Amino acid sequence: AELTPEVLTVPLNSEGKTITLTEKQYLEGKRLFQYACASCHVGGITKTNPSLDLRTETLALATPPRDNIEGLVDYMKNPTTYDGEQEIAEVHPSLRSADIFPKMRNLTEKDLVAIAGHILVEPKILGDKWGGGKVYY
Amino acid sequence: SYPIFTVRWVAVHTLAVPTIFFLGAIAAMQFIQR
Amino acid sequence: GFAWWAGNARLINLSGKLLGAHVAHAGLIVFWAGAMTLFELAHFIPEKPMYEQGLILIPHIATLGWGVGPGGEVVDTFPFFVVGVVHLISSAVLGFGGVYHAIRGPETLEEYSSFFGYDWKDKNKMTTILGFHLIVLGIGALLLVAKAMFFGGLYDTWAPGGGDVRVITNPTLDPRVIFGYLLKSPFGGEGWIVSVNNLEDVVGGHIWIGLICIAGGIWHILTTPFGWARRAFIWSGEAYLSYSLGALSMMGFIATCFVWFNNTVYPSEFYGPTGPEASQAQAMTFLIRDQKLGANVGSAQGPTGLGKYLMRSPTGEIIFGGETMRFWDFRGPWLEPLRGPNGLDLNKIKNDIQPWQERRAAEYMTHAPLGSLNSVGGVATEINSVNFVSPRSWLATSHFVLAFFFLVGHLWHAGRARAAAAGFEKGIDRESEPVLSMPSLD
Amino acid sequence: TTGERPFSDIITSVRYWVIHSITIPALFIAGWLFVSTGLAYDVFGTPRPDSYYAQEQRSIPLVTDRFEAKQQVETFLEQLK
Amino acid sequence: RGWFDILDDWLKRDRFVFVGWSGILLFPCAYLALGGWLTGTTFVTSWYTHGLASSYLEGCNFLTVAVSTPANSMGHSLLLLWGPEAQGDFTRWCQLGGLWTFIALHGAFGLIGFMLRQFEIARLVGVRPYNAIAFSAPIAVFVSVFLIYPLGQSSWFFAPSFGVAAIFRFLLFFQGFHNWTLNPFHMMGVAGVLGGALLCAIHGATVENTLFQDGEGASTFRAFNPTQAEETYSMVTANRFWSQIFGIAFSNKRWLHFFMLFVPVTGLWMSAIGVVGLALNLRSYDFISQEIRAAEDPEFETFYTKNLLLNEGIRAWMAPQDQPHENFVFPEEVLPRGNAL
Amino acid sequence: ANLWERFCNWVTSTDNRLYVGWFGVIMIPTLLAATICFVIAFIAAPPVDIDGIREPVSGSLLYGNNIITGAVVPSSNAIGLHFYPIWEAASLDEWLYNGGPYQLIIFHFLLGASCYMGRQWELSYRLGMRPWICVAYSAPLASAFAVFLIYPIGQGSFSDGMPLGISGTFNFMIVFQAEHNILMHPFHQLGVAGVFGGALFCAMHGSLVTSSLIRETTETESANYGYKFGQEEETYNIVAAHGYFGRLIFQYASFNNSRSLHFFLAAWPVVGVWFTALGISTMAFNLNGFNFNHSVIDAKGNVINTWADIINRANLGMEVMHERNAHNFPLDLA
Amino acid sequence: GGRIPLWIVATVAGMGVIVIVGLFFYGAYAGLGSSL
Ligand code: CLA
Ligand code: CLA
Ligand code: CLA
Ligand code: CLA
Ligand code: CLA
Ligand SMILES: C=Cc1c(C)c2cc3nc(c4c5[nH]c(cc6nc(cc1[nH]2)C(C)=C6CC)c(C)c5C(=O)[C@@H]4C(=O)OC)[C@@H](CCC(=O)OC/C=C(\C)CCC[C@H](C)CCC[C@H](C)CCCC(C)C)[C@@H]3C
Ligand SMILES: CC1=C(/C=C/C(C)=C/C=C/C(C)=C/C=C/C=C(C)/C=C/C=C(C)/C=C/C2=C(C)CCCC2(C)C)C(C)(C)CCC1
Ligand SMILES: CC1=C(/C=C/C(C)=C/C=C/C(C)=C/C=C/C=C(C)/C=C/C=C(C)/C=C/C2=C(C)CCCC2(C)C)C(C)(C)CCC1
Ligand SMILES: CC1=C(/C=C/C(C)=C/C=C/C(C)=C/C=C/C=C(C)/C=C/C=C(C)/C=C/C2=C(C)CCCC2(C)C)C(C)(C)CCC1
Repeated sequence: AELTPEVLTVPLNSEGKTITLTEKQYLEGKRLFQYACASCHVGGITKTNPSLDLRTETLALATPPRDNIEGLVDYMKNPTTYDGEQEIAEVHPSLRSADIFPKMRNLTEKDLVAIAGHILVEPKILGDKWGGGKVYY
Repeated sequence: SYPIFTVRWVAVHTLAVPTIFFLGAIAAMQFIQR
Repeated sequence: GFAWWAGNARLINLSGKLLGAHVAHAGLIVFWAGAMTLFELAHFIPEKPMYEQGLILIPHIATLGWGVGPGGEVVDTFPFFVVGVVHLISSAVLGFGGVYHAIRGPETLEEYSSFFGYDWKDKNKMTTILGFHLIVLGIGALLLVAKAMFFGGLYDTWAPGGGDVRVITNPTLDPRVIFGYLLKSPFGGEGWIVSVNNLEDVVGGHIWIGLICIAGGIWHILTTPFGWARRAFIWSGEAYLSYSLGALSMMGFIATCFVWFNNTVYPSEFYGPTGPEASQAQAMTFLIRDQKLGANVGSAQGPTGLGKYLMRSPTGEIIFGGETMRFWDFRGPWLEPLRGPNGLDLNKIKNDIQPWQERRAAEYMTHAPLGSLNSVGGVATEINSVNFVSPRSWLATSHFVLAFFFLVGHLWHAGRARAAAAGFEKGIDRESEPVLSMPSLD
Repeated sequence: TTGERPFSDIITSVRYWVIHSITIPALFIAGWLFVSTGLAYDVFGTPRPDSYYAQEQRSIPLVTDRFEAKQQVETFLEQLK
Repeated sequence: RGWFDILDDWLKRDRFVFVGWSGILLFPCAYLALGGWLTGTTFVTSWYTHGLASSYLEGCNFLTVAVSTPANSMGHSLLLLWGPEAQGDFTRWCQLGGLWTFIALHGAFGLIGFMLRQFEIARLVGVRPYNAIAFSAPIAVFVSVFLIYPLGQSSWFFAPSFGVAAIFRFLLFFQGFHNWTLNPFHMMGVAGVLGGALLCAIHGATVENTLFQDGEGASTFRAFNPTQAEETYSMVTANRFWSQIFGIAFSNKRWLHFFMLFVPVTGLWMSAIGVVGLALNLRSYDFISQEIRAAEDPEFETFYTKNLLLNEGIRAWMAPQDQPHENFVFPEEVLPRGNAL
Repeated sequence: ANLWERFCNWVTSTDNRLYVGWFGVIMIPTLLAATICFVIAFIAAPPVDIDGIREPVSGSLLYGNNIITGAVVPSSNAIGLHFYPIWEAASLDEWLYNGGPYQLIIFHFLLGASCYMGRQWELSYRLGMRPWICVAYSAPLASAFAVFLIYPIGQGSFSDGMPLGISGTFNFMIVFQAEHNILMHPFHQLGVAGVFGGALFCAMHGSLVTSSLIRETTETESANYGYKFGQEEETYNIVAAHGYFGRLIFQYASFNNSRSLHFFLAAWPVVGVWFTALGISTMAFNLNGFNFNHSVIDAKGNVINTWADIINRANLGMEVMHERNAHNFPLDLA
Repeated sequence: GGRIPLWIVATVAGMGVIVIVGLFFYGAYAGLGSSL
């Protein structure tokens, strides 16, 4: 098996347009994800709130949908709760809160796409392990 | 007036020779990427 | 007498070559302090907490109040550079003194000068060297007092507002406080001198120790040791090396416990949270999360019948539940706002938790000082991803190992000093075996 | 003490290092090539990073028959063709 | 003076590495066991027998590299290269685990060869053959663990695989499935090994600190002469010391050095017996009295019942990946777990 | 003739069947206290709430244990590292429930054992011996300090110190592996190397000396009677042993100096055990064994499991099951 | 005959191990078996 464009291809938006990442982008996003996100989201879980994960099906049911590049890039700017009703930038890393979350400061806009892409590709590769937890280690 | 090839010669090279070959293969291996 | 592998014991009575060894080794120490810092600074990234970066020396400099402002945010990197360079430069001068005295300078000092030369058994000369070094040590401790009071202060994790650099205007001079630390139990909730939790006590103790050291330094210059001391000790170079090996060993064990428990002179902003702290932060985090969801954390009975979030310590104080019950002695700037006099206050918990406390707890919980030897972060069953081992684990473990081996070194050299002094370190005289002139046991 | 040539005497000898400064790198290179050429994979049957699973496969290709096992891993290998 | 006697001559010549008749068995078999292990650990996978990577070539390091046991489906097949499994194909033979039988059998004949060498050299030199006899303990461990144990099981698959982490896995398996720590034959082994290490250290230390002063130097090593008649340390002072520190001491050097042979050898033999029981799942798994009380009295808890909870966790969590041929599918909800974790 | 000088003479006398000494002055009461308390608790202590969760674990014989399952249970997680003498308890009933005996026993034992090491130095000096046997014993002593004191200090609780019992021991070593992957820790590996090598060299040296005894006896008597206590000649032929062992391997892998040999005998196990004692002492501060979980992945990024991942699966089953009622939140950070 | 001083042989062999084992440790962080 290998890192083919079918796997590197993920939804851009809710409309259904798609985007094909490059290998470089995927590894870029994987690296960036370890830098800014893995301390809480290692393997697609959320250690400070295990009830919410980064599985694609979970992101699909977030309000607004987050199973796509647009929704994830937005979330990294203005993160909300799962039903959309309150902005949680004060307690979640995001560009809007890079003052309090200094790691987010040097994240450019393409960095955000590579992070979002990593998140959407990894479940296609790792399967249930992505966001499944220790049961699947 | 020493012998060159001995039983000793042979046990040494029985080990030393493939050790190096092996070290070369394991060296090449550090540059394999997925 | 000595083989190549004990060859440094050839310098015992060669005072000039042995000075060379000491000063050249002092060079190695300054070199590493300088080189390591420059390595750390060259690899430092300010956006990232220091404790995600493998830093052990930059944290020591920040603590002195250089390079940082409120929150521990790094403002200026040049103080770090300066510290590196000057240590690195200085080591060439100590290197130079070292190699000269070891190779070219007089093998023995006592003929070039009756001041620098010494005999190990000259109890007067030895106590005088002691005194000079005590005074030096004394000055050194005041240097820290001076910084704190007259040159910019020290970083204060307890500063109102998230921590900041503060000048200490009222050092604690009361000896009931300073010395009270030295009589507290080393056990939990007491912690002997490891529990010092404010910079006033830190600065005041250094006033005392500087004074005491200067005083004792003068003492030992003017006196020779008294008879009860002359008869209780072995007077030789190896014997004195043994005495200091023991002291270093003890200090090393203390340091281990200091960096593991204390979040005042090792602020968590720089060093990462302590074990206890991280464990408290986890209970805080889910307490926060669950109460936002509607849970009544005060009234929530857990599996065992003990409160799921909140319970009582053995002396009644309200504390975090779960296994962290063992950590209720923890105090930290992010937690104390919640403490009333019965312990954690249910009403402050319901009403007064702030985003910054939430954030700090989430961060410390996910930066607990657990990791693998190859720096995979988290519990030992965790998968690869997070490259991280807390500075506190690196400093705790390294110094336990050294403290231990210096204790072995103490026993090795103390035992040997005794036997060389009594004259049987090389074995039993066959013609006069002590046991053979002793009566049989039975 | 048994009549072979002392080891210390051999490895400081000029003649020794004249041969072995060739024979050691040649063997080190031989081994390199064994790997860099891919021959080691084929000799031993060791999977390459792209040929543990077929693309959409997560079944291990686990041998399950004693006397048909040769035909089994042969089948799994074609499920990569 | 026939050919047999001429060859005996040549085999038994005093040379840097003595050959002997036993060298004919030892040397090929020892070299092939070791070659097979270095060969497999460098190049050969465990993908088809185990679903594991196991060689440097695959990305494994020194701790995780192993020569893994054959697939369970191979039963206790010899897995001869020319046999009906690999039908002469060296590549398939590697992929089916043939190197494991190779290593184990050539290793077995090498240990025999090695102990034959101990007998051979001791006869030629004129010493008693107690070092050979001692070596019987490592043979017993080897056969019982690598041969007998899997022969009582379903396949070689369940023998130890030749590797650092693979052996660690073997240890943990024996805790979770056999509760091997509870077994008095392992305990007697533990006391033999630990007792051995103790004796080793305590005897070395005593000699070095009851030395006679025979040279002028601070380095006491120089003052021994291999041909000296005299004891180089005082047994008398050693004996008084240990009698006063510990109450009893050795007084007989011969007993002492025999006891040093006896303790670790016996320890190993005892553990071999217990592994032989485990060949049959004949375990010291439980205490019946404890289970009966605990079934009836849910406030009754001991370290004995705590540890079985951990074995239950081990079995359920490791079985599906550790025995892939069984196709164990354990849905999340059947996995035993304590609270929260 | 003065009273105190006569007392000092008796304390340090080489004529006492058992040496006392100044270290003896502390060791004897501390070890009596620890031995007496332990013996009573093993037989009769009631159950102890080791984990602070009001789930007492029965450790003594009269409460349904045997020799294999009984233990003096560690003190309550509720106490942590707090000192818990008897007189800090409302009553012995409280002290027993919360596991007071453990602390009493381990503190007296570690003192008494520390003084045992010192006592080894002291008699060595009174007898004109070289001094370092006590250094050999520092290795087991360090080990005991690791599991009774150091590991508790870093984890924050004596409830995680090693139980004083056979199955409690096993419990401690299974949990240690779940939480620290000690098998994959180099310092534990050096321990095994030091313990296995120790046993090997015990056998080797015993078998080689035994092999080369000089005939002094007949076939109808123990060979041991060929040595008489305090005889001045050696009782085996070390050149014969060298000649056999050097030929078993090769000449230069065999010792011909009995001093270097016996120092090698001493150092190998001592150092291995120093390291394994240090392993425990540093896993106390959670610098754990190597972690290669998911270290090997394929071209697509599938995880290719190794033996490390199998180890992990076992560790996970230990993790999730141990102290099954004690954890309310998802990470077991100590 | 005995030309190369033994101490030179030892240092060069010495640094040759250092070098090769350094490569193996570097390989733990790069390529296969690196977690990446
Ligand atoms: C911190 C480490 C340290 C230090 C400072 C010393 C220092 C010393 N040793 Mg010890 N030694 C050490 C470690 C150390 N040793 C170790 C680890 C071993 C075990 C292998 C030994 C074994 C040993 C033996 C066997 C003997 C000594 C002796 C000596 C003394 C004289 C050596 C001499 O004449 O050199 C001669 C060497 C040279 C001329 C070679 C050049 C050495 C220079 C210093 C290299 C420095 C290079 C540096 C990069 C340049 C910087 C220059 C700049 C600062 C200007 C000297 C005080 C000797 C002694 O006691 O004499 C009575 C002796 O017999 N040592
Ligand atoms: C503690 C370390 C130490 C000690 C005890 C000695 C002792 C000695 N040295 Mg050595 N030396 C040292 C360090 C030391 N030196 C260093 C670091 C260097 C390199 C700079 C040298 C370079 C050196 C040379 C080149 C020579 C000696 C010589 C001598 C002897 C005569 C010195 C004399 O009369 O000076 C008398 C007093 C002075 C020179 C006053 C100097 C004032 C100093 C520099 C100020 C001290 C400030 C402070 C303590 C240092 C810290 C600053 C830093 C933290 C920023 C004497 C035995 C001589 C000798 O034996 O020749 C045969 C000789 O020629 N030394
Ligand atoms: C490096 C530091 C150092 C060293 C090595 C020495 C060394 C010495 N001192 Mg000096 N001393 C020092 C610093 C030092 N001193 C300072 C700073 C002062 C000023 C306060 C003094 C004041 C001083 C006086 C007034 C005297 C000495 C004397 C002596 C000699 C006897 C030492 C002795 O028997 O102590 C052994 C100590 C004891 C037997 C009793 C100590 C009991 C304490 C409580 C033990 C605590 C240990 C515990 C584990 C740690 C916890 C601490 C506790 C408070 C909680 C010896 C040469 C004597 C001498 O002959 O002078 C000429 C003497 O009369 N010293
Ligand atoms: C201030 C510290 C100090 C000082 C000044 C001394 C001084 C001395 N010791 Mg003591 N010793 C100490 C600490 C100290 N020791 C400690 C902490 C221990 C505990 C292990 C000992 C144990 C000890 C023993 C057992 C003996 C001495 C001896 C000696 C004498 C000669 C030693 C020698 O030449 O070493 C030469 C140096 C070497 C042979 C090299 C050793 C290197 C170590 C073992 C390896 C460390 C490697 C490193 C951590 C990782 C490698 C990384 C890689 C990339 C390079 C000398 C008087 C000897 C003695 O009594 O004579 C009087 C002796 O027999 N020492
Ligand atoms: C000398 C020691 C020695 C020993 C004891 C063994 C033992 C073994 N090897 Mg190993 N082997 C050796 C040397 C040795 N080997 C050498 C030097 C090589 C390099 C080529 C190998 C390569 C090797 C491989 C590649 C394999 C083995 C295997 C085996 C096993 C099966 C052997 C078998 O069934 O034999 C059967 C044959 C005999 C027992 C010979 C009996 C002699 C008969 C009675 C005489 C017949 C003479 C004939 C009738 C006269 C002429 C007839 C006419 C045509 C003219 C066994 C454990 C296999 C294994 O481990 O599988 C897991 C395997 O695959 N060996
Ligand atoms: C893991 C522990 C362990 C090892 C590695 C070990 C090793 C050894 N012991 C020997 C001897 C002894 N061992 C003895 C007692 C003991 N030995 C013990 C434990 C061990 N002994 C214990 C605890 C005791 C106490 C009773 C005695 C009394 C002797 C000796 O007389 C002898 C000696 O000379 O010691 C100095 C040597 C036999 C050499 C040989 O047969 O050459 C020939 C090599 C052959 C035949 C190849 C065997 C192939 C093996 C069995 C299978 C393959 C192994 C792989 C290649 C490597 C696997 C590595 C992974 C598992 C990690 C060898 C150095
Ligand atoms: C005696 C002896 C010994 C020892 C030795 C020693 C220990 C030495 C020392 C030495 C030393 C201790 C050295 C030092 C050096 C120093 C130097 C020489 C420095 C340099 C620096 C510089 C020049 C700088 C530069 C810079 C700057 C300024 C800035 C930043 C960057 C840089 C870095 C570039 C031995 C063991 C061998 C042996 C025997 C004898
Ligand atoms: C700074 C500081 C502080 C303070 C501190 C101090 C001030 C300290 C002190 C300390 C001290 C004050 C110490 C001391 C010590 C002591 C010791 C350590 C001793 C020892 C002893 C010995 C060792 C002895 C011995 C002997 C005997 C017993 C008998 C006879 C013989 C002899 C002599 C040998 C505080 C915390 C506040 C805070 C922070 C900072
Ligand atoms: C199986 C088989 C066979 C055989 C094989 C062989 C015989 C092999 C060999 C092989 C070999 C014979 C190999 C070797 C190699 C080795 C190696 C690969 C080594 C490595 C080393 C190392 C890396 C080390 C290092 C180090 C360290 C780390 C530390 C200490 C020091 C030293 C330097 C040691 C045949 C053909 C019959 C066919 C059938 C199959």
